[PDB]
Amino acid sequence: TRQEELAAARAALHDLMTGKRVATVQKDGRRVEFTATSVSDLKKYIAELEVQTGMTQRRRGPAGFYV
Amino acid sequence: TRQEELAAARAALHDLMTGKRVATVQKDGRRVEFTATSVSDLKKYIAELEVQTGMTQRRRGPAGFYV
Amino acid sequence: TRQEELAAARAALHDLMTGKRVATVQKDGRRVEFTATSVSDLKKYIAELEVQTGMTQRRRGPAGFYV
Amino acid sequence: TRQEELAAARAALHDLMTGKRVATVQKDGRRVEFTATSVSDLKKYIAELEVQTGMTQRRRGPAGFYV
Amino acid sequence: TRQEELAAARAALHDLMTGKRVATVQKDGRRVEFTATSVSDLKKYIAELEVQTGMTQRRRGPAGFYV
Amino acid sequence: TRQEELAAARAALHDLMTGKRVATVQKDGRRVEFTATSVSDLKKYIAELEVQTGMTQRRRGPAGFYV
Amino acid sequence: TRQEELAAARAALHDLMTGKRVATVQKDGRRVEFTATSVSDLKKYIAELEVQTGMTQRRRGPAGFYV
Amino acid sequence: TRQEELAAARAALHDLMTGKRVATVQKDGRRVEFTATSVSDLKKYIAELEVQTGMTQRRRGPAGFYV
Amino acid sequence: TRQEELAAARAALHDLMTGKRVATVQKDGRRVEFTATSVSDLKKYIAELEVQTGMTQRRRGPAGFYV
Amino acid sequence: YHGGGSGFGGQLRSWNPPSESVDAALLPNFT
Repeated sequence: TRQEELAAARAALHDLMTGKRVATVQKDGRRVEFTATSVSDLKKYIAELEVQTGMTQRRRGPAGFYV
Repeated sequence: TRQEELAAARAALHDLMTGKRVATVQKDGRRVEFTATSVSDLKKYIAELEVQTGMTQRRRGPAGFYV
Repeated sequence: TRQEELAAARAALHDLMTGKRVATVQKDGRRVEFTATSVSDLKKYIAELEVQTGMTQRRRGPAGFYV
Repeated sequence: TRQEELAAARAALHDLMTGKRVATVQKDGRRVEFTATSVSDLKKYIAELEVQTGMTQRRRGPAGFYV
Repeated sequence: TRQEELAAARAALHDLMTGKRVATVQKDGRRVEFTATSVSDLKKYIAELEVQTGMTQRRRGPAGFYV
Repeated sequence: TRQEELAAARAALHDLMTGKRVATVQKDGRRVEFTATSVSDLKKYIAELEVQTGMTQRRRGPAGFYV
Repeated sequence: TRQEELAAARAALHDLMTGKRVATVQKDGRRVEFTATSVSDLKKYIAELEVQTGMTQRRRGPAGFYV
Repeated sequence: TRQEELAAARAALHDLMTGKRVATVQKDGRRVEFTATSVSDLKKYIAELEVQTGMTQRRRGPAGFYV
Repeated sequence: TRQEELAAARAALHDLMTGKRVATVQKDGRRVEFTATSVSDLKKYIAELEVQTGMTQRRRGPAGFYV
Repeated sequence: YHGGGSGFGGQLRSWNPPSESVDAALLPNFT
C-alpha cells in the first residue's frame, strides 16, 4: 500500500506547502485542533517511504574521479 | 501484542505526518487535550519495537573493505 | 502534474510575499486557520521541482578557468 | 507489585506515544489537567524497573576482542 | 515516619510518570492548582530519603581492580 | 522556634515535591495566589536551618589518607 | 528600628520559603498584586542587615595554617 | 531635602523586600499599574544618594599592607 | 530652561524607582498606558542633561601619580 | 627517631611489616 501514503504524503506536502494545511477547523461549539509538523521532517518521511518503495532509482554510488 | 502495536504506531506516524493527529477536540462544554509528542522521538520508538519483535532484518553488521 | 504544481507555487510565493497569504479567516464562529510556512523552504520547494520538472536549464555546472 | 505496574507503565508509554496521553479533560464547569512528562524520562524510567525485576536479560557484560 | 514518606514518594513517582499527578482541578466556582516539580527532583528526593531510612543496601562502595 | 519551623519547612518540602504546594486557590468571588519557590533552594534552606539547629551530626571534616 | 525589621524580614523569608508569601489577592472586584523577589537576594539582604545590626559576631576572618 | 527620599527609598526597599510593594491594584473598573524595578538597581540607587548626602562614612580608601 | 526638566527627570526618577510611575490607568472605558523606560537609560539621561546644564563640575579628569 | 614510628600524619600508620627470618618470609610461598 506504499503508493497510497506516498501519493497522500506528497499531496499533503504540496497542500501544506502553499496554504491549505489547516491546523484547526472551528464550527460553533465544535473545535478540532490537529497537530502540525515542520516541512523538513515531513520531507524526511517523504525521503524514506519512497526509497523503500520499489519505484524508480533516485540514488547513486558516490562519484569516482578519472584524469 | 507487538504486531498490532507495530501497525498502530506506524499508522500513528502517518496520520500525524500528513495532517491527521488530533491535538485536541472540543465539543461545547466537553473538550479534551492530548500531549503532542514529537516526530523524531516516535521514530526511535518505531525503530525500537520493530527490531525487538519478530519482524525481519532491517540492518546488518558494519562493512568490511577489500582491495 | 508538475507544471500546475509549479504554477500554484509561483502564485503561492508572490501572493504570500506581498499581502495575500491568509493566516486565518473568521465567519462569525465559522473560522479556520492554516499552518504558516517559511519563505526559504518555499523557495527551496519551488527550486527543486523547477529543475525536477521538464523546465529548461536554470543552473549550469561548475566554472572553468583559463589564462 | 512491580510487574503489573511495569506493564501499566509500558502501556502508558504506548498510549502517550501515539495519541492517548490525555492532558486535560473538560466538562460543564468541571476540568482537570494532569502534569505531563517527557518521553525520554519515561523511557529511562521504564528501563529502570525492568532491570530491577526478574524479567529476561537486556544487558550484557561489555564486549571483548579476540584474534 | 520515613517509611510511609518513602511509600508516598514511591506512589508519587509512578502516578506522576504515567498520567495521574494532577496539576489542577476546577469545579465551576472552586479550583486549586499545585506547583509541578521535575521528575529528576522526585528521583533525587526519593533516593536520598531511601538511603537514609532503614531499608537495606542499594548501592555499594567503589569498585576495585585485579589482574 | 527552630525545631518547629524546621519541621514545618520539611513537611512543606515533602508535600510540595509530592503533590501539594497549592499555587493558587480560587473560590468563586475570591482568589489568592501563594508564590512558588524552587526545590534546590528549599533543600539548601533546610540544610542550613538544620545545621544551625541543635540537632545531631550531619557533616564530617574532610577525609584523610593512609597506605 | 532594626531588630524588629530583621525579625520580620526573617519571618517573611521563612513563610515565602515554605508556602506563605501571597503575591495576588482578589475579592470579586477588588484585587492587588505585589512584585515578587528572588530567594538569594532576600537571603543576602537578611545577611547584610543582620551583620549591620547589633547582633554579635557571626562571620570570622580568614583561616591561617600551621604545620 | 535628601534624607526624606533616603528614608522613603530605604523604607520602600524593606516594603519591596518582604511582601508589600504593590505591583498594581484594581477595584471594579478603577485600576492602576506601577512599573516594577528590580532589587539590584534599587540597592545600587540606595548606594549613592546617601553618600552624597550628609550620611556618615561608609567607604574607606583601599587598604595598605605591612609585614 | 534645562533645570526644570533636570528637576522633572530626577523627580520622575525617584518615584518611578520607589513605587510611583504609573504604567497604566483604568476608568471602565477610559484607560491608557505608557511605555516603560529602564533605569539605566534614565540615569544616563539625567547625567547627560546634568553636565550640559549650567551646573558646575561633578566629575574631574584623569588622576595623577607620584612617589 | 620519627620515620619508623608512625609516619607524617598517619602516612604509613597501618604498615606493620612482620620482621621474621628470611626462611620464615620465603619458604611458605617459596614454590
